[PDB]
Amino acid sequence: LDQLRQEAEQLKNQIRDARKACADATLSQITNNIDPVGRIQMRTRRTLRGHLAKIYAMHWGTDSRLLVSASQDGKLIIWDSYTTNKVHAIPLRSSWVMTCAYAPSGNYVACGGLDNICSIYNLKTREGNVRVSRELAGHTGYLSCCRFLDDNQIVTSSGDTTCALWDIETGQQTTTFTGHTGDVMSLSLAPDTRLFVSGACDASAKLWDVREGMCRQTFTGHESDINAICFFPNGNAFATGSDDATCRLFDLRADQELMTYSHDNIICGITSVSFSKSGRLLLAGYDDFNCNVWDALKADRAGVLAGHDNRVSCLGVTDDGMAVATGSWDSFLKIWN
Amino acid sequence: TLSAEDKAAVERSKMIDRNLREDGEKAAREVKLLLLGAGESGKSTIVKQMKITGIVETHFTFKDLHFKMFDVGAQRSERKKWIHCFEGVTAIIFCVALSDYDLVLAMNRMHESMKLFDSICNNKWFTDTSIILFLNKKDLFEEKIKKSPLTICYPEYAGSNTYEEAAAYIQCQFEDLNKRKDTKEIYTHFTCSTDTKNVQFVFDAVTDVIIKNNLKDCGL
Amino acid sequence: NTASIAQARKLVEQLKMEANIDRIKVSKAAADLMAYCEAHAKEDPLLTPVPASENPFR
Amino acid sequence: VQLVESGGGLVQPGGSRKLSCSASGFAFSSFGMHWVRQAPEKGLEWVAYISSGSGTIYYADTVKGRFTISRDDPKNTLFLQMTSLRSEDTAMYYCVRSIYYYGSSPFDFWGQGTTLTVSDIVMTQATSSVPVTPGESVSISCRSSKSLLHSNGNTYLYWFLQRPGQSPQLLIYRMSNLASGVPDRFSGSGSGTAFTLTISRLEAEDVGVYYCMQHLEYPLTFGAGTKLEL
Amino acid sequence: TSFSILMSPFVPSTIFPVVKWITYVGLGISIGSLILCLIIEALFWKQIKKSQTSHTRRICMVNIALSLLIADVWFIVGATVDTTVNPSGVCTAAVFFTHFFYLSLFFWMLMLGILLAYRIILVFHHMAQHLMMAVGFCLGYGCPLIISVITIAVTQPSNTYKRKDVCWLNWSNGSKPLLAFVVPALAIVAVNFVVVLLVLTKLWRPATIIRVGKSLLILTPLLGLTWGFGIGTIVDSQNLAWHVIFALLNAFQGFFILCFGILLDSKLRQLLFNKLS
Repeated sequence: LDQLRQEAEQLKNQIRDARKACADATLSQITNNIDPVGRIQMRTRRTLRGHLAKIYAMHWGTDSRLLVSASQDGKLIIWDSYTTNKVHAIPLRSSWVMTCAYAPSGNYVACGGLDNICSIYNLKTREGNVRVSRELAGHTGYLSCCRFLDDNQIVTSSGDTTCALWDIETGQQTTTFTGHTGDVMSLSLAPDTRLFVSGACDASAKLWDVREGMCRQTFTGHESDINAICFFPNGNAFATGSDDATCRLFDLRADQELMTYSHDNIICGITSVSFSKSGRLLLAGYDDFNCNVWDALKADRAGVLAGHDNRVSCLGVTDDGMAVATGSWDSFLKIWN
Repeated sequence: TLSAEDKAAVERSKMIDRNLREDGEKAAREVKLLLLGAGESGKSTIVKQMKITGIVETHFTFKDLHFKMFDVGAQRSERKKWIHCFEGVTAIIFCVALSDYDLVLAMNRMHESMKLFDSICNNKWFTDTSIILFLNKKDLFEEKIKKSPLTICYPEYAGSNTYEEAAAYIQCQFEDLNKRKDTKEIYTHFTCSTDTKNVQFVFDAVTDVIIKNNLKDCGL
Repeated sequence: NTASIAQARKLVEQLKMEANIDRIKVSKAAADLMAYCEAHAKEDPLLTPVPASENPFR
Repeated sequence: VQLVESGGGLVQPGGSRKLSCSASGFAFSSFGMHWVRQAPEKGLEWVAYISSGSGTIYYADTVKGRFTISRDDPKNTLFLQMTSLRSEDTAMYYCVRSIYYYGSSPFDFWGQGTTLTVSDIVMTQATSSVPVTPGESVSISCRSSKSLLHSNGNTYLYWFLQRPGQSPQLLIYRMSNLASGVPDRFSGSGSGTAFTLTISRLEAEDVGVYYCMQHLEYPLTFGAGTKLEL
Repeated sequence: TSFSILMSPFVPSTIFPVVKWITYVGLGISIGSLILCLIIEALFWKQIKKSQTSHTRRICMVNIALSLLIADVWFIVGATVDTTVNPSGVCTAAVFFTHFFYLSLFFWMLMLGILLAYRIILVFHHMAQHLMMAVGFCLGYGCPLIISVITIAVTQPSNTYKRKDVCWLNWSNGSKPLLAFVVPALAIVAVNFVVVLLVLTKLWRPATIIRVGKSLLILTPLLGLTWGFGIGTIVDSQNLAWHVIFALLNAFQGFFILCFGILLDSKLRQLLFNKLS
């Protein structure tokens, strides 16, 4: 007991020393000279109408044309961006749903929410509909985020200090993850489908391997609940949204927070962060009703998509970078370029 | 300047929108209520009788209206991350017991119940949403005050030691903490174990908030 | 007791996994991110809008 | 997935006929339907198209006014009713399923075909017969009288295979893409009104008649046919 | 050319330098205000389908605004044409336009009043949106296309369809054309007064004073309460000077609607400030 406590204290001191050893110069002391994106006079091209309630999540498909978005009304829509056509409408089992997923091979989707369960639907059926193929249970607190690893593996996280990797084929948790202290709200899957980083409401982020189950890193630096997390498309960094009116960009190797986005006249929450395809725009939503676009390398200014009249909740980009879609509490979704 | 396939795609999209809007329009004629209270509050009796893990979605149909009573008591998380999802509910139903008027759980029950009622009242999402209150366990209270001096929990009252006097203090002290009588109002009521008033009071509060809604929809 | 020993062992395991990591400076991360953002900056429509003909959203 | 024709037989000129289609094993009320016919010894001929929502109907130039197409969703059935029968209508019929949304495969499954015994882009084939022996590769063509490449990036050529006693099988939908249930040794493609099909490493059951089709503007017209011979 | 010639068969010469002038000034604001309403009303139509009440009410507002605009413009035509120059043509067209569009605005006010009464009395009942718009349009532009058409039909044969001095209806021991404007215009005032009284009982729960005061302001003009002033000048030849009160209170309804029915809604106010300001 005492020896274990001493070893833990020594390891914590080593971790603190490692964190301190890598805080000499940062992005704004290196990349602040990069050429500004200027004013993104970025205008609506289509208004996807149809939502009868708030929007909580959208996800872009792999063909850059087929889109998925879902509401706290109980609908999950597969929709066409080029011609503003709706391809599929999927009803859900419980409306308190706070995340969605879209399979990379193009055949499946997934959803999850407070009811603690993660559900998987199959698209390319020969009989002419979209049906549910799996229901995954075994978490105890609310389910907040889910990603697809392949056609047969799915990663979920919940409000329990628990994460899990799930074999879709059998329904059995291959390996589960424990070690937070507060509720876990999100995760963002690596481009290589081998890792995931999760944010939890203790100003905490944790990095995990899917095969084993062990955690390898924990980052701190915030002051309230961390609501939304995403991932840099090359697998070296990620960005989280905090409810103390700041956005952050951590690295999955630097073992600390890299940058913070904040301003004096901003005191509202961050409900989502996502990147564009090239990575030179960080699009972040707030409660001040604006879906601001940041120069993600300078944290300097904010091009503004002042189109909405309620809280922002989600936003994403396509795989070829053609369009961006923002979804906010006003029951509308906007396609922009 | 379209082929046949594009025209078929347009037809499919429009059909989807029609059915979607119909379903969404029918899904706005429901009544949504969230249940709250303290631990070991006796709220089980109210939940069973009143009728008006994850979430216990208790559904009821009463007076042609669909009451979704969300019991969220199975959750062990801060309410600050998952309560705002109900910001469209008409009502919060609150349950607290009279019996523990001087029973120290550590201090006593009534102080923390009042903390909960105050916390629900001034919660910024619930600015325009009404709070319906049940005080319960009144027969055991009328029996039990026969020995207690009543002044243990409230060492500033010196009223008559009968049932109605102490009950009037309990009800007024619960109704006291409203800071915003301009927009919302708190309704007080005590649990009628041999009556169905526990249903009618809640129904009337819901109806009144609905009329307020349809009236301030005209700009008044 | 048993609970304290279990908590200490869990802390030892977690802090040993976290301590033994190959780590890099934040400046290197910043430089890599800048280089990536520069390299792929030509096929990106939002940063440079398509000229109204190859853009299906105009 | 199962589609079945019904309602054929022998009819004198005049009077009326009604061919029905019973479908089972799939979501009937979300697809669009066609009727396609074939001559007693020759190529195919389109007849009619009906779509989801019962709002769009198209007919053939040779029949219009004599024909009427309809669908019934709750019972999962399809109907085509014809009047004033003539000798040019002696044929064999088929229902065909096809659903339209981004990325679907039209003409995916064919029915069996009923038989009816009765007492304007132009597309033809290039050859008539090529003797074929197993172990060798084969290729077949067609030509059309007008472009099939629409504005929005498609090319509406459809390639089909028929074996003796069997129904057609969707070798190729939209002239470049392969259907489900068919071996990967098949392939098909086209050009500026010149079209082709290929079968590599010829096997048995790969000997039959091969058919081309267009879908750019109603009505739809076929060729006459190309056959390989063992 | 008072505004009271709509209501009064007679206007005293003793006050022509006043009662006429007021009228003109009022119209100058009214039209100049009303157009603005409709323009603003076009800008924010895309976020209004929040319920059936919002859409139905704001459709009724659109109709009231346009109907008042055209009625008042063509009345200005009818007053400003010389009766001794053009015996036919423009004079009779002006009279028609005034009658029809003036019936129209009162009928659309009645529509908004019945909307609010429906929402509060029968709380739980819902009909489809398209039936609502159909009934609304067929009654708002409905009976107006019956009275101003039938009125001419009987009136023209005797050439009683104009006054000698002003191109507007007059009556003298015979044809009674303003009894096809005065009687309708007032029979809706009674209903909307009842509507305000009905809402006030719900609003007064026992800022109880401030809520009731704001309610009285927001539903005094828009429901047609001010027109009742004219009940004093359509029953007496020359009482005292009620004419100036009628002109001052009724010739400025456009300013009333723009300041109250538009600038009082909080969300619309914020949206305007965000967009235009």
